[PDB]
Amino acid sequence: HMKALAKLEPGLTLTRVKKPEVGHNDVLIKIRRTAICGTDIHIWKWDDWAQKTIPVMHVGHEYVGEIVEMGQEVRGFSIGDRVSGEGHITCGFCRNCRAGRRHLCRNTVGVGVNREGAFAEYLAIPAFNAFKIPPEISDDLAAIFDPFGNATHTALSFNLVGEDVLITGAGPIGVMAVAIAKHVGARNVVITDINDYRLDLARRMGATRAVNVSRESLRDVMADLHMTEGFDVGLEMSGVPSAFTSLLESMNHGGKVALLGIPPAQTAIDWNQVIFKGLEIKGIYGREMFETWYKMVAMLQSGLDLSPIITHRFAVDDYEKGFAAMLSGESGKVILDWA
Amino acid sequence: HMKALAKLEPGLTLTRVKKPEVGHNDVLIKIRRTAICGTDIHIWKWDDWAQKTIPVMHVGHEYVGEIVEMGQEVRGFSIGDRVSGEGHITCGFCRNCRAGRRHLCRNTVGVGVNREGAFAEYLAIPAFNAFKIPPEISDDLAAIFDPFGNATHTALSFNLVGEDVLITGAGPIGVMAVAIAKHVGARNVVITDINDYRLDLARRMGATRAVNVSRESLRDVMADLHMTEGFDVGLEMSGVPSAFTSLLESMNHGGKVALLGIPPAQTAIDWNQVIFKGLEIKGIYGREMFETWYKMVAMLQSGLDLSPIITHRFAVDDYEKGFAAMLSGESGKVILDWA
Ligand SMILES: [Ca+2]
Ligand SMILES: [Ca+2]
Ligand SMILES: [Ca+2]
Ligand SMILES: [Ca+2]
Ligand SMILES: [Zn+2]
Ligand SMILES: [Zn+2]
Repeated sequence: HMKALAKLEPGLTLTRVKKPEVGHNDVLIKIRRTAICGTDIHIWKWDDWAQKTIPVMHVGHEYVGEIVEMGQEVRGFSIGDRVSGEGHITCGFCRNCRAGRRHLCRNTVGVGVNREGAFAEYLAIPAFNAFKIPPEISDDLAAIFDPFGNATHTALSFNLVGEDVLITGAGPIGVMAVAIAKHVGARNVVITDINDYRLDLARRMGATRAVNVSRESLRDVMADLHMTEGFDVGLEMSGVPSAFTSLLESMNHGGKVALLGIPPAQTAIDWNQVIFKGLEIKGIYGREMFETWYKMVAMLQSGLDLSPIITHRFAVDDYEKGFAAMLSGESGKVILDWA
Repeated sequence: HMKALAKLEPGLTLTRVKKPEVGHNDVLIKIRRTAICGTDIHIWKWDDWAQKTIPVMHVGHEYVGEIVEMGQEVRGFSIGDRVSGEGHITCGFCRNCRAGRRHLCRNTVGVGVNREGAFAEYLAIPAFNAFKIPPEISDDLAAIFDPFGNATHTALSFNLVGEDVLITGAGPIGVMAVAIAKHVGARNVVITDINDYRLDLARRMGATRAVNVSRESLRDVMADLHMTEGFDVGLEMSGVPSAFTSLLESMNHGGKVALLGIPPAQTAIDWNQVIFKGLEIKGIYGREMFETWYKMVAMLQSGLDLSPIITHRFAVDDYEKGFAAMLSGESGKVILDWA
C-alpha cells in the first residue's frame, strides 16, 4: 500500500491506497515533488466539473519522480531516471500518438482526473508520456514542466526579438511567459491583472510594467513607454473577456496574438480590430507536444531563471497549507514534497 | 465639361460636369471602362451610409483609363499609359504613404465616395495611387484590379500547394479566389453560398464543388470528397455569421483562416474551435498594397483566367441595365464602357 491524497468523501484526505499496476509499456514513478494546478483547486472545491468527473481516487498531475520499475516493452529508460510527464496519458499506438500529436489521440485520460493521479507515492504512466529531466534541472522546476510547456508554447509562437509584448493574466503561466519573453529578446514586456501579489511576482521575473488595470490605465502605461502605436505581440492567458478586448484594442497594425486562455461561450469581440489592423490570431491548444519541452530544457540550460515562480513549498503531510496558499490567490506555484 | 454618372437628386443620373483640376502630383485619366462595385449599389440604393456620406457628385471607383495629362512633379509615367488605381487616394508624403502602407495614411479619401469618382469621362488622382497596366492585359480585366487585389490578398495569405480550401461567399471576390486557389496548386476548392447563379459561375471558374448550403449539406460534400478531417485553409468572404461559424467548424487541426468579410458587431464565435484546433486566423484589411497588384499581373501573365468573372458589359448610356443586373444578384462583375 502507498500514501496518497484522495477525494475520499470538498477538500482532499491523506488516505492510503494500493500501488498501481505496471503494464508492458508503463513506467512506475516514485513521486518526489508535486505542484498544485488550477485543475486541482477545482477538485478541492468539489465544484462544477469536480462533482461531474472524479471517480471517487487520488488526484494531481504536475509531478517529478524517479523511475523504479518499467514494463518489458519500455524503450529508452533506465531504472533511476528522473522524469516528469504530461497531464494526459494517451494510447501511444494510434497514427496520431505515433507522430507525437497525442493531443489528437482519441483515447486520452486525465492524470488525477479520469484516473489515478500524481498525489501518491507511486505513479504508473505509459513510457511515451514520460520525459527525462537532466541532472542540472532541479526537482522543483521539473515539477512545473507541464505549465512551463504551456507558457513556452504560447510565448515562442511568434518571433519576439525587439518586439513589445502584452500579456493579459498574471497566473503562473503568464508569469513564466514574462521571463521567457525577456529571455528570447523582447523589448517592453507589459503584463496586466487585478492581483497586486501576482503582478509583483511578474515584476520580479522581469516584466517592464506589471499593471493592475483596476488601479492604473494601460493606455497611460503605453504613453509612458512611448509606444502609443500599440504592442507587436499579445499573449492572452486569462480567458477573461475584458482582458481579451483590451488586448485586441492595444495591438498595433500587423500585431500577432496567441490565445491560450479559453473565453466563455458567448464572447463577442470587435472583429474590426482584427481586420482593419490585419491581426494574426493563433489558438494555443492545451496539450503541447514534447518538441516544446526540449526547447524548455534548452532555455533552462541557458540561464532562464524560473525559480521565483515557486512561492511556497510544503511537505505532503502539510498539504492543507499548500491548498490554502493557492486559494488566497497570493501565490505562484505551490510544491508538495514527498521525500 | 464632361459626361458623368452622378447622384444629382436613389439611382444615378447621367449628368454633365466640369473636368477635374490637375495638381502638381496628379495624373489625369481618360476613363475607358468602369466596373460596378458593392459600394456602388449602396449609393444607387440611397441606403444607410449613402444618405450619410455622399456630397451631392459622380461616384464609382473601379476603373481603367489612359493618362492624358499629368502634373509637373509626376514621376514614372508617360502620356498615354494605361492605368488602373486604388479605391482610396492618400496624401503620399506621410511616413506611412512613403513606405507603401497607404491603408495607414491618416488622410484617405474615397474615390466616388468622399470625392469625385470614376463614373466620368476624366478622373484625376495622385500619381502614387495609379498602377500601370501592361498591354497583354485587357481593359475589362484592368477595370476589376481593385477587387482582384482583395481576392489575391486573401487567397495568397497562406501556402495552398496540395491543400483543401473552403471559401464562404460566392460574390465576385470569392469567385476570383477560387480561380486563384487552383492556379497556385490547391487540391479541393469548395465554395459555399445560397445563390445558384453565383455558384455556377464559381464552378465554371474551377471550383471542385460549389455548394448551395440551403439545398445541400457541406458535411455531406466533405464525406463525398473523402476529407472528413476538414479543410486546411478557409477564406471567409461573406461577412455572414453562419458562414463564418460553418467555416470554423469545418477546419482541420492546424487549419488557417483568412478573414476578409466583416462580421456584424455582436458576432460571437466558438473559440473552442480556434483553440482546440490551434487555428490561425488572419484579418485581411480592405486596402491591399501594390505588392499584391504586381503578383496579380504576374498570375495573369501566367495564364490565370479571370475572364468568366465578367458577366455583363454595357455602354455608359445604358448604365441603367448594368445596375439592374448587379441588383438581381445573378451577375459576376458588370462593366460600363465609356469609349
Ligand atoms: Ca502543459
Ligand atoms: Ca514595435
Ligand atoms: Ca482592393
Ligand atoms: Ca489536408
Ligand atoms: Zn493514441
Ligand atoms: Zn499619407
